[PDB]
Amino acid sequence: RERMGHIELASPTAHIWFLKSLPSRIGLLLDMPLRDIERVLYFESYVVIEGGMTNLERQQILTEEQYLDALEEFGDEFDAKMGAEAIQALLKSMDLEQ
Amino acid sequence: PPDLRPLVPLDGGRFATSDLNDLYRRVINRNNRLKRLLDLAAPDIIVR
Amino acid sequence: MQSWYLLYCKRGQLQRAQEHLERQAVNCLAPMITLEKIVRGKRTAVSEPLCPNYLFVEFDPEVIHTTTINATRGVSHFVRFGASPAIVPSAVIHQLSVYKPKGAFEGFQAIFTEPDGEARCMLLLNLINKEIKHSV
Amino acid sequence: ETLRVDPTNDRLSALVEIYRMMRPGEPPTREAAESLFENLFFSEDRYDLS
RNA sequence: AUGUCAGCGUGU
DNA sequence: GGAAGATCGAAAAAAGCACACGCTGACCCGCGTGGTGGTG
DNA sequence: CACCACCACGCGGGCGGTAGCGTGCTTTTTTCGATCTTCC
Repeated sequence: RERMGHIELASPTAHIWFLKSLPSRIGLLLDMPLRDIERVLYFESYVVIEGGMTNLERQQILTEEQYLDALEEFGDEFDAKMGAEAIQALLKSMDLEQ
Repeated sequence: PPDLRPLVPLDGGRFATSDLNDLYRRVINRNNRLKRLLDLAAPDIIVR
Repeated sequence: MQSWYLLYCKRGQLQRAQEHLERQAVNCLAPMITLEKIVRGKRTAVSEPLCPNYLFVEFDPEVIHTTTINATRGVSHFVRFGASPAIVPSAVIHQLSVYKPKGAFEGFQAIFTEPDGEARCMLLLNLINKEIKHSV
Repeated sequence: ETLRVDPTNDRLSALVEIYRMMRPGEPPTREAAESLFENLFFSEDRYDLS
C-alpha cells in the first residue's frame, strides 16, 4: 500500500504542472515567453546557454537555420542546446542571488 | 504503489481498465525505446 | 521544386503505401538488400528492406501538398527536422540508387555489409543526416 | 469599412488567408487552398444542405 | 468483490 | 522624431457549474507480423 | 517438408485517410499584436 517505485528517465523532461499552470513558473523564473519555452521543450527551436564572446547572448532562441549559421560563423565555443536538457542547463547556470 | 492503482479481477478472464497502469506502461515503453535508440548512437534526427 | 522527404509508414504496410504513392506519381524509394537469412533452410536468399517502416519520397510540394501525402493510405507520418519536414539532397539518394551492392561510398558499403536491420537503418540515417548537415 | 479592414487584395491572397485560418502551420499553397475552399461548401461529398 | 460512461427516476 | 511605455481590445485558455439515493444497459486494446505446430 | 492453421506478442498509437474531427455558458486571467503618445 505504501512502497513506491521509480523510473530512471533516459532524457530529462519538463514537469507539466510548473510549465503550463499560468503563470508559468519556468517562464517567470527564466523571464522567457511561454511560447519560446514550449517550442524549445518540444524540439522545434534551439536555445543558447553560454553566450561567450559571440554577439548572441545567453537566453536566445534559435531556429535550425539560425543555429547552423551561428555554428558556421562563430562555431568555436558557443553552446546552443535543444530540448528539456537545454532548459535544465539554463536553470542550473542562472544564479539566484545576483 | 500498486494497491492505490489496483488491477480488479473481472471474473471472466479479463481485467478492468486500470488507466494509471496504461499511462505508466506507455511511459515505460517510450523510455525503453529512447534508451535503445541512445545506446545505438542514433542520429539527432530520430532520437529528437 | 522537386525535393526528397522521409516517411515513416504504418507497421507492415510498406508495399501498400509504396504502390499508393506510385499511383500518385510520387517517386518512392526503399532499398531492397538481398542477403542470406536463417530460415528452415540455412541462409536462404531473402530480399529485405534496409529497414522497415521507412521510405524516401520525391514529390513537388506545389504539385502535391504534404497533407495529401500524410493522408495517403499505408503511411503513418513524415520525418521533420524541426517544424518543417526535412529535405534530402539529390546527390545522396542518387548515390544510394547507383550503389546497389556497395568516403560516402565507404559508408554505403558499411551499411550494406551489416546484417542487423535495426543497425542498418540507424547507420543509413546517420549517413543521410551527415549528408544533410554537409549540404546545409 | 470591412473592405478597408480586409488586408487581402486578390483571390489567391484571400484563399491563402482562409487556408492559414483553417490549417495552422501547414504551408499555404495554391493547390491546397483551392482544394480546401472548393471542398468546404461546393462539394456534394462534404457539404449537404438537405 | 471494481471503475467508468449513458439514460431514467425520486426527494428537496 | 523614432523607440519605448501605456492602452486596449480581441483572441485564447482555464475553471466552474448542490446533495443523497434507486434502477437499467455497456464495456474493460490491437492487429498485423512472426513464430510455432499438426499434417498428408 | 512445404503448407495451412493457430497463437504469442510487441511495440504502438489519434484514427483513418488518399481529411478533418468542433458549431445552444459565464467569469477570470493571460497575452499579444495594433495604436498612441509621448518623451527624451
